[PDB]
Parts: sequence; structure tokens; C-alpha cells
Amino acid sequence: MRGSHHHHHHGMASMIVVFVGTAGSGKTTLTGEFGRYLEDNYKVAYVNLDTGVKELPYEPSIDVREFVTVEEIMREGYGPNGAIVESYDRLMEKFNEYLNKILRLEKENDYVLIDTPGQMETFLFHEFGVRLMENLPYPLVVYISDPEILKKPNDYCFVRFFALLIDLRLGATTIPALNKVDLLSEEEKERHRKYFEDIDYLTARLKLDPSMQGLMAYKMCSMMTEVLPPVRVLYLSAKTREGFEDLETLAYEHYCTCGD
Amino acid sequence: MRGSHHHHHHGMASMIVVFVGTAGSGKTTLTGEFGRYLEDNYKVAYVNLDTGVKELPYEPSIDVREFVTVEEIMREGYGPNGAIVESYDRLMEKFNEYLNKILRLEKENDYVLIDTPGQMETFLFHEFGVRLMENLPYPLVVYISDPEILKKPNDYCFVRFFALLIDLRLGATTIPALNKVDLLSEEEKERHRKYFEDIDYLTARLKLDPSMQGLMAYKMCSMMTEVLPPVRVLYLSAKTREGFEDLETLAYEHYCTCGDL
Ligand SMILES: Nc1nc2c(ncn2[C@@H]2O[C@H](COP(=O)(O)OP(=O)(O)O)[C@@H](O)[C@H]2O)c(=O)[nH]1
Ligand SMILES: Nc1nc2c(ncn2[C@@H]2O[C@H](COP(=O)(O)OP(=O)(O)O)[C@@H](O)[C@H]2O)c(=O)[nH]1
Repeated sequence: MRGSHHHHHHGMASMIVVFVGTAGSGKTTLTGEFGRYLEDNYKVAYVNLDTGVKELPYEPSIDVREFVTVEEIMREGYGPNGAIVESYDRLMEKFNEYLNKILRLEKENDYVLIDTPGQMETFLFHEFGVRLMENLPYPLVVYISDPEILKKPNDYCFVRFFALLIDLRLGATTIPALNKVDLLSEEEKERHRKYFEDIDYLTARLKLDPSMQGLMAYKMCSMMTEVLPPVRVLYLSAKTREGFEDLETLAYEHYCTCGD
Repeated sequence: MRGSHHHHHHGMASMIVVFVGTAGSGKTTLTGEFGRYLEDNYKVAYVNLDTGVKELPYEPSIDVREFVTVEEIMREGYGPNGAIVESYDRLMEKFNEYLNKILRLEKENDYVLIDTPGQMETFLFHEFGVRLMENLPYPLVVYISDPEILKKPNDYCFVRFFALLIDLRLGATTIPALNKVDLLSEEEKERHRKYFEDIDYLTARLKLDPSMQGLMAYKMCSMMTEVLPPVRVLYLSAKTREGFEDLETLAYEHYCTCGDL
């Protein structure tokens, strides 16, 4: 219930779930709503690593905006994109402090949801993101995409390889997912699934592309067979909780598999 | 010379150079300073597609900030990142007009230098970036990195695979490049060189690392070998002009290569 105070057993690993996605895919919404969902049964904590966001749909236990905001930095005459980078250079000075707060949380909660910088590139190309991720115990990364970017076959290969890239970069199990599935006509929904679920089929459609660019993508589906096999893409809705049971199951499974 | 009014033969294709890189990599400075270098000998045009840049070191022929800014939109109550996405959603209403203006520029100039949104992901994930790139004639993408992220062998893989991802998403030849090389000791420069361009010494190297990450890096890195005949890499300085000739040459090679067929 909203008023439940769920108990976490102190000598027990929590589940850290980290949401990553380009600006606008629904990171902050998914954290809040997946949080609510879990709160029926679990002790959840919320970490906001995003210095830009104007308002939160959840009460954070940790909030980097308490320390500095993009808006504050822009007051110093920085442009927005400059203020965003500058904001993570400043937080980096306080790295251990935040690393240790997050680690504390992980001892005190069943779940810790991390809502990452609004721009995925801050998290992936700045020292703050990767150094945090190196230092967290088996964090589970949910990489979400707006389905509206899936307009041609090689987009499906794009998203899949980007998740792999994220998994390389952050050194964490990355789950590729779609958000905003609430908006998907069911034809749209089955297309996406077929391309994602049927890599023989995907590969074949990419075979047809005559472009110089098409050949490379068709080829790039070397992912498979001898290592790199396509993992199931999750379909989520942060508005309706479609896929929340899935996500929760996956996150528990990942949790059982780790600590081994 | 720079003050010359260079003549471009209308029936003669130009070189379109697109600077892409994460925010802070030096996109805007590189675009400005490379153009100034080019301006001695060619007729250059500048396109700014970044709604969130405060000042330009160059005079743009095209400036999407004249339609809207991230800052203007934030005054509406959007956060920075909300406004960045919004600025480009609104920009889409003016898509053909921008496309057509740029298409004109390429008929009228030797070089069109395009300075992309400050957040790379804005360009890579937004319809405005993808469709523009789709509609340009053989643009050459230059993907710059800050050498500071290059700390261990796995990082070199990450950054070269990324470039590959840009190629694939944007459907254009993409040159992995380092910017800010002026800040590098000669010792630093040489480390970057053996890993960063030489991808037998990278692969080889990743192969020795028996960890999960090293394994996967090794794997993704070999897939690159078979996926493209390793491009030439660039070591630029937007500040001192190091690598400009090399960039200029690679552009000309790309130009001839796209010429015949
Ligand atoms: N219909 C629908 N809208 C969503 C969903 N997730 C997010 N949104 C909306 O998409 C916009 C971007 O969401 P936001 O959470 O800020 O994404 P962020 O930049 O990654 O943090 C907001 O207006 C959300 O209300 C979803 O699953 N379905
Ligand atoms: N030392 C050095 N600094 C650079 C170079 N290029 C850019 N910078 C600096 O890095 C900061 C980011 O430059 P900017 O063009 O705004 O990067 P952008 O966000 O990708 O457009 C600026 O303060 C530049 O002066 C370079 O080649 N060398």
C-alpha cells in the first residue's frame, strides 16, 4: 500500500535496476511507475542521477539535484548542453559520497531503482556513469527505446547492437526493451516482435537491402551462432504497467543467478 | 585566400562534412576552426543544427536557433533535456525547408560543414537527424572523441564500435577521430595510436583478457574486422589545427571514391 513500511532483511542483497534510454524514451516515468508497482510488495528506494529533470514522479532517497542543477549552472552563463556536461564534472568531485550513499541504500532495501542522467551519453561517455557502474554489485540495466525509431529493418539491428555496446561499456547485464508499447497498434507490435524474435527473418530482410549501408548491417548480424546470441527484447509500458511482471521476473532471476 | 570570393562550379559536387560527437567533444570549435582553415582555398558554408549552443565561432549560412532555442523552450517550463527533445520535434515542422536550404548550399559551395546537435543522441535518435542524413549526397561523418575516455583496451573497442554504430544508423561513412590531441603528451599520443587505429594490436590485446568483459570486447572487436576494412583514424586539434591536412585529404579521397561510382 502507499502507507506500507515493508521490511528489508539487512543481511540480504537488494536488486539494483538501472534504467537507461535516450532523452524522451521514458526513463523517469518508468522508474516512478515500476517503483509504485513494486511498492505493493517491496521496500523500494529511488536514486535520481539526473541533474536536468524539472520534476520527479517519485520521492528520491538520493537526488543529485540537491547538490547542483543544470538550470543553476546555466545561470552562470553556460548553455544547456554545456551546463549538462559541467554538471557531471562537478558531481564527480563528490563521487565517493554518492557511491557510498547508493551502497548504503543497497543494504537497506529490497529494490534500488536508478534513474540515470536524462541524456544517455552523459551516462555512457562520462566518468561518473561508468565509474559508478564498475562499483555497484551486479546492477541490472534496462535499456529502453521509443518504438517510433524502429522504421526500417536495420534499426532493429541498431537497437540490439547498442544494447551490447551498453553492456560492454558499463560491464552490466543489459536488457533491451521497448517503452510506450501502449501506443502500438497490434500490427506494429507483431512486426517489432517478429524482427526481434526471428533473427533469421531479420537477417533475410537486411539481405534484400542493396545499399552500401545495407550490406554492412546485414553482415553485422554476425551476432549469433558462435557467441553473442540475441536476448529477448522486453515490451513495457510505463503508463499501463504492461511488461512489469516480466521485468520483475527477469530481475528476480538475474538476482538468483548472481551471488553465485 | 580567406577574403577571396571563391567560385564554385554549380555543376560540381561539394564535400559535406558532418561533425558528430558527444556533448563537449569539440564539435563547434572543430567546425569553426576547420572551416577557417579551408576558407583560404575553398568556398565554405556552415550549417548549425544545434538549438542549444550559446555562441558560434563562425558565421552560419544556416542556423536552426533562428527558429527556436532550448533556452526559449525552457522559459515555457520545460527542463533542459525536455526542451532539447522538444526543440527538434518542433524543428520537424520546418524539415523540408531546412533540407532544401542545405541541398542548395551543397550546389553552391566547395565544402558544407555541418555542426550537429550538442547531444549526439539528439542527432542519432531523432527523426530530424536520421532523415536529414538520409537525404544528403554522400556526407562524410567525422566522429570525434575526447581521448580522456580512452583509459584501457576495452575503451578503444567501445569507441570504435560506436563509430560503426553511427555509420549504420546514419548510413554514411564515419571516421573515428580524436579531438583535443593538443592536450596530449607524446607518450599519451603513442598509446592511443597503437590501440586506437591498429586493430590487430587491439584485437590481439583483448584476446589476452580472459574476463567476461574482455571476452565480449574481443568478440565485438573481431566482428568489426569482418564488418569493415578498418578505416583510417584521425588525430585532430580544433585548437592548433593538427590533423587538418589529414582530415582534408580523407575528405578528398571520400570525394573521388564517391565520384566515379
Ligand atoms: N504513452 C506513453 N507515454 C510515455 C511512456 N513513458 C513515458 N511517456 C511519456 O514520454 C515523455 C518522456 O518521458 P520521460 O519519463 O521524461 O523520459 P526521460 O527523458 O527518459 O526521463 C513524457 O511525456 C512521458 O509522459 C509510456 O510507456 N507510454
Ligand atoms: N584543448 C582543446 N580544447 C578543445 C578542443 N576542441 C574543443 N575544445 C574545448 O572543449 C569545450 C567544448 O567545445 P564545444 O565545441 O562546445 O564541444 P561540443 O559540445 O561538441 O560542440 C570548449 O570549451 C572548447 O574550447 C581542442 O581541440 N583542444
